[PDB]
Parts: sequence; C-alpha cells; structure tokens
Amino acid sequence: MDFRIGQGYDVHQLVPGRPLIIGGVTIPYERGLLGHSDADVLLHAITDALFGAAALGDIGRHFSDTDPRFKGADSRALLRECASRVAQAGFAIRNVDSTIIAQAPKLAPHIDAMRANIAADLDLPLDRVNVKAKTNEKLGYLGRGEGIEAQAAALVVR
Amino acid sequence: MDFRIGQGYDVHQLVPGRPLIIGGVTIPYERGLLGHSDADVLLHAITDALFGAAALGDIGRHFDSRALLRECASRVAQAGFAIRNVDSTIIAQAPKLAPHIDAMRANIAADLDLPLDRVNVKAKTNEKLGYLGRGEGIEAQAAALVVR
Amino acid sequence: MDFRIGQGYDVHQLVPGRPLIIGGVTIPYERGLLADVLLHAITDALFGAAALGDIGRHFDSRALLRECASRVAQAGFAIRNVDSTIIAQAPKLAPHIDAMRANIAADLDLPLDRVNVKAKTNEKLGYLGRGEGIEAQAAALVVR
Ligand SMILES: N[C@@H](Cc1c[nH]c2ccccc12)C(=O)NO
Ligand SMILES: [Zn+2]
Ligand SMILES: [Zn+2]
Ligand SMILES: [Zn+2]
Repeated sequence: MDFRIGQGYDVHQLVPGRPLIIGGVTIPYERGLLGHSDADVLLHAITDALFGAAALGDIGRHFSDTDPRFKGADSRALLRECASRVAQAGFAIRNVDSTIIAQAPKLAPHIDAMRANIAADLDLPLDRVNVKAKTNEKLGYLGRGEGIEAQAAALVVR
Repeated sequence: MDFRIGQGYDVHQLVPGRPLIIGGVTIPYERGLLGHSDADVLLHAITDALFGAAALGDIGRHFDSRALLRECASRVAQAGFAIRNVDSTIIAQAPKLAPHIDAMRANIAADLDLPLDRVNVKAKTNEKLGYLGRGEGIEAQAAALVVR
Repeated sequence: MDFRIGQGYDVHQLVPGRPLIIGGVTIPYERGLLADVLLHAITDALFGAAALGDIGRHFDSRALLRECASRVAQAGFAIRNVDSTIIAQAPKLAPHIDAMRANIAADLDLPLDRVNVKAKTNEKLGYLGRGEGIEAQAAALVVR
C-alpha cells in the first residue's frame, strides 16, 4: 500500500529535417522534433513521471543529453531503462496517463500504436496505459505549430 | 487496492458573444469560451482526467458539458472503477473566480455522485504572462484518482 | 486506504533586480522572480489533495508550506509523496535540487525519498523559453 505519484512535462521544437517520433511511432510529416535524442516528447514526459514517482530525480540526471552515445537515441530504450531503474528501486508501475498537445499532424490515428508501445516497454497490459491527444485551441506557440508538448502522470507502488 | 491516476488539460479562447461557463457556473463577463460544446474548460479537463485514469482514451474519442461529465462518470463506472477524488486548477487573468468556486465544486460533486470533500477546484492567474496573461484564453488542469 | 491526489501550478515573471528563490534556495542569477514558484505549486497540490481549497483562500513561502502541512494533518491526512517540475530556461538548476528537496522534506516532515524535484528548460519556446518567467508543477499523494 506504499503508493507514490509522479508527473512529467516535455516540449520540443518542431523543425524541418527531423523524424517525427511520438510514443515510439514514426509519423510521416514534413517536420519532426528537435533534440539530441530522437526527441520523443511523449516518452520523455512519461519517463520523467516515472523517475519522479520513484523519487529518482529526472530524465536529465539519468541520461546525459551531451553524451554521444545518446545522439539519436531510441527513447523507447530509454523508457525501458527508466522502468528497470524504477524496479531496481523497489517500485512496481500501476498505471500511466498522458496528453499530447499538437496543432498538427493529426494524432488520433496513431494513439493506439503509441499506447501499445508504452505498454510493451513498461511490461503493462494495455488497460493500464492511456494516451490522450489535444490541440491547443489555436493559442500560443503550440497553436502556431512551433513545438509539441506532452504531459504525463504515473502511479507506482513500493 | 487497484488504484489508478489520471490527468487532464484543456484550454479555450475567450471571445465576444458567448456566455462564460466554468464548472457549470455562468459567470458575468464580456466574453465567453469558444467551442463546439459550451466550452466548459474545467469540466473538460476533469472529464479527460477521469477517462485517463480509467484508461478509456479521451474526450475527443468519446464525444452541455455537465451532461458529458455525467456520461463520462457512467463510462468510468461501466469499466468497473469508483472515483475517489478530483482536484483541479483554473488559470484565468479575469474575471475573478473565487466567488464561484463553491458552486463549481457543488456542480462537479453532484455530477460525479461524490461528497463535496472529495472534489476540489483551485483558481490562479498567469501573472500577466502569455496568452493566458493577456486574457485570450482560460486553461484548466485536473487530476483524478479512481479504484477498481 | 483513503488515498487522495492533488495537483499544483504556479508561474512568476523573471526580471532583473530581484533575487531568484526556488524551493527555498537563493540561486545566483542576473534576474529573479517578481514568489517561490515551486513551494506554491506544492502547497496548492497539498491543499488540493485534502480538498481544502487553495493557497489564495488560506493565506516566507516555507512558513506557508509548513502551515499548509499542519492544516492537512488536522484535516486527518498524512502526506505520502510529492513530485514536481520546475521549467526555467536559465540558470542551471540541477546543482540545487538536493537543497530544494531537503527544504521541502523538512517543511513537510517527510523522509527525503518521498520528495522529488525535476528541472526542465522550455526549449526556447514561449515566455518561459525567453526567460521571462519560471513555472512550477507539482503532484501530491495523501491518505486519510
Ligand atoms: N527532453 C529532454 C530529456 C532528456 C535529458 N537528457 C536526455 C538524454 C537522452 C534523451 C533524452 C534526454 C531531451 O533532451 N530530449 O531530447
Ligand atoms: Zn524531450
Ligand atoms: Zn474543452
Ligand atoms: Zn506563486
């Protein structure tokens, strides 16, 4: 009954010449997310929520964003390693919820694939993983398509 | 002991000619929230947090925002979950929301068949920053705890 | 087994001529907040988990956090954990995280391993990315 909650946030700029990878899904699009890694904003937010629930710091503490070994890093591999460290700390994952905010492209066709990827990486059934997709109702830099944001919440138990 | 958490986010533009309805409360104001529904940003954020905790997707996949919140609660129950508590924040530079918070909590508690002491609504400004600080929209955030 | 969750949000403008205090820590930097954004978010998350309203209805931001914790306890709740994120484009916050965690854990009378603080930039986007403000987000779990 030693439950703990974590929360996560990430944002990346949307720029030409990059793959668009969200929730482990390579989405065909003229632009992609800019980062040292593959810039998977959704997986990073979930990773942060998991480290946070376990009181293990944050994604930047665990994976160096200047190490050449993480250039173009597969963020699913990072999420699996996060889950491994959370387990080593003594915690079991109970559920993850998340939101992606993007003006474009349409994300609804890809949500089920993202959910399946996250569930596989966390060794969870599909019914403990949720991904919600939103626009920002045309407001701000999100409404202008300059970046994509993700939010996440995770419940774990020791 | 099968607890789950959900989180929700919503934002809508403030435009002339619409009533301002937040948490089911009609607030006197020169503008109101723009949307296909009544654009109740707080009820939508709570609805998304409840769908998220139950792993039932989101408000866009599933659909007056109180009727929608009641239907969301029905679908959460249909999945086998009981709602334990909801917490939330509204971010608006104007108008003042404190006089309306208790009516909002009462509306949410009635719609979710919860006691008042399991529902919470918090009010914030954005310190004059961004589109929220310029009064161009209102944001809501929500967290929900459920149990199977 | 009567668990409850709360969530908190705060933001303040960042301009020259003020000290930068986050999580009770004075951080060397050319600008400061116009205002402890992290402690307020945590305070709001705790009031929210207890269904006691918000920081504006109830009230140094450390003294406020300690009083918030006292009211949460008198309402019958024990705090189980806090997690949080600070979004600031500059300065680097990683060197101060342990000091922030120590201050929060002390104020909440929690073991250190139940308090977490995460740090992010906003990738140069928006008022946060331009260094015009700093945001904090928080989540708290309590039990009656
Ligand atoms: N959002 C941050 C999270 C992060 C920090 N250090 C890392 C190292 C590898 C991958 C991601 C990270 C980022 O750098 N994405 O590319
Ligand atoms: Zn990232
Ligand atoms: Zn809405
Ligand atoms: Zn504040």
